[PDB]
Amino acid sequence: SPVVVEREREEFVGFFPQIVRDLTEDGIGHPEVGDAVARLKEVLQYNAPGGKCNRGLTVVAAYRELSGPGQKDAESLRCALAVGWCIELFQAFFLVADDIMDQSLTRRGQLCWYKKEGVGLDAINDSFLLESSVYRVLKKYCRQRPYYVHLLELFLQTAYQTELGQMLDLITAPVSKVDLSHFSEERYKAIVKYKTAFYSFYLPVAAAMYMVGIDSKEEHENAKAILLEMGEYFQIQDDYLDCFGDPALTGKVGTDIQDNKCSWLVVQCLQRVTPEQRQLLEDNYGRKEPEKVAKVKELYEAVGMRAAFQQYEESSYRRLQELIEKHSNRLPKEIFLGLAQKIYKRQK
Amino acid sequence: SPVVVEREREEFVGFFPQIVRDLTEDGIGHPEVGDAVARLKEVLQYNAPGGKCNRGLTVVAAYRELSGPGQKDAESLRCALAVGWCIELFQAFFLVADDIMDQSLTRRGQLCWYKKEGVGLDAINDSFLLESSVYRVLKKYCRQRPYYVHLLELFLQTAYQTELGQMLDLITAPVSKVDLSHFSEERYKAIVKYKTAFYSFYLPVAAAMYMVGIDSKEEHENAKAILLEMGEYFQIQDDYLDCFGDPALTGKVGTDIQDNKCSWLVVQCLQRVTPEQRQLLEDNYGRKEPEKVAKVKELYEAVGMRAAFQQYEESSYRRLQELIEKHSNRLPKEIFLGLAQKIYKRQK
Repeated sequence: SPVVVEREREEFVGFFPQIVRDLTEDGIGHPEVGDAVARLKEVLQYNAPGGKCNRGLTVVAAYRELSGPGQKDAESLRCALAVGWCIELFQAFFLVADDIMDQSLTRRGQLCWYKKEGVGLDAINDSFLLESSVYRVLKKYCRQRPYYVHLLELFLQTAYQTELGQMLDLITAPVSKVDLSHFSEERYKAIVKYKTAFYSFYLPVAAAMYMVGIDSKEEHENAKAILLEMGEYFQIQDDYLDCFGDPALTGKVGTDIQDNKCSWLVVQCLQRVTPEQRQLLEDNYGRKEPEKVAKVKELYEAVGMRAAFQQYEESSYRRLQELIEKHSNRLPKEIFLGLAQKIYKRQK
Repeated sequence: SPVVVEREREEFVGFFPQIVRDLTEDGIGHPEVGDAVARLKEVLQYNAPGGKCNRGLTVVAAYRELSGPGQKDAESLRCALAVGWCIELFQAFFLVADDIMDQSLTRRGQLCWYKKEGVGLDAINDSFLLESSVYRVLKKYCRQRPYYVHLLELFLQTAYQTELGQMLDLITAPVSKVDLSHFSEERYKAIVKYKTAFYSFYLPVAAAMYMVGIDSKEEHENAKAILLEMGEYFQIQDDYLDCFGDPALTGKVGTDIQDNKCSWLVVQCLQRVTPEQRQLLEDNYGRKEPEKVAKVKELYEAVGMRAAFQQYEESSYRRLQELIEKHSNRLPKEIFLGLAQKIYKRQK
């Protein structure tokens, strides 16, 4: 219920002051490295607390739906919350580094960190530091737990997978020639998977699983079978709802074609296009100019993307049902249903 | 003997082709992320193999001097070598990121990675990737070892400590006003410790210790008692031997005052200087111009740094002997003697 959902969110949110105290409390005042950590508190507070928390909040909902009454105590719930904030700091480090190699300007409604005065290129070393924080929170809360080295391995691994997709991106979509010869089905897909699906959907629940003992390669692979899918439908949606939706929205609210973004639509346009339009596309798609931009959107609409999306998301929420009823044998199906509910509802 | 020493080095060196095969062999050809890893091989080969290897080679010498005859087999020696290459990749990741936030040009006699064409700002994400490699080599060689989670914790920790000193640096020494009000004794010291001593001296042997079972907080703290010291004398030396030594040398061979580098000498000059010289120092020290540079070196020599260094390194190799005979009770003293030998021999 909203009563419950809302309640859970506020519980997580109000924990961040605690986390900050965990990462810095003692660094501060240390007669050698005190100022360094003194500044860390600021990096922490400036970049970490921000989104809906939907990622870290998934851990909490998952362990809740998975633990038996013998493991729903204060000391165990707080580790649920703390490992939830670890996903959030997992995102904050990638984001900070992301912006810099993008020369971005705004994030979470504020000015990117590196763009801040005094900062700039130091932001790289603070990207390293937030990441160093994912593991110090794990160690504070779970070092004396049978599941520890599992979480440790999960994080250092998903961090490797997102880093891989992050580089598939930095390659595929380069300003230079911009190139539309690369924006293809399997490469777009391959980017959504590593760069996003992994740490966004599998990682959260996967950490809930390891916490209630479930470490079987089979059940974990049954988790990848469907989270890696909602991770797809989520990105497609958060790409379609970009130009083609406005009436109530949030996130990277605005639009971005100024950046040569290998999005769904693009791959879909090139997919079903004529030589003239193809040339038009590789001529108007890729720059901040009211002119060329809207001509790209005219073409997408001229081609038939409003249809392409529907028949897809119309089949997506179906495949998912068949991927659940076929993969949620041990794991409580309610976990995915509840997750899907926050996702499967597009805007035209 | 040179016969032995030399032999050990070649054994380590010739292992890198193996390591590369460990990190990429399978990534290559994978129909989703193949090109990403295909490029990883290049980041690996371009930035990792380079120095004397003196860091990773310390692991090997240490485990050799510490293991009993029951643990000197192929399968155990190769983990010595592999964990040695993990220190090397620990350095390569910090270096790549270092250069970028310094806008450096040359490293290891070649052009910094980011300066390479096509590269540039992608270099950040490749700094993340080399680091992701320190943990995938640990997992390949030590995942089924009682010492594993100890090494894992050691690395994620020293990585946090160097990152802390790295930021003390980026603060203390800023171009802006350059500032000589910061270049002080305890802040210089505090930078050598975290930014360098830790992963350069303690980290290597510390990993040799965990491998032969020695995990006692007391013996480890007796290791920090003296490695953190040679880590000091090493940096002081590699700061003195900069302007004041040439007749046979290696490393950051050249000189660098063009960069406002919080080096030993500077702190030492400001230490014993007159108002005029102080102003001169904060006027001539900090830019690439044959003029001002040599006037800074004239002042250092005018003040008396050639003396300041001697009486120090003259007391250094003494304190060390007293820090050994007082801290090498369980641990074989020969380990530090052998290390000191590659260090304690300055050039005037």
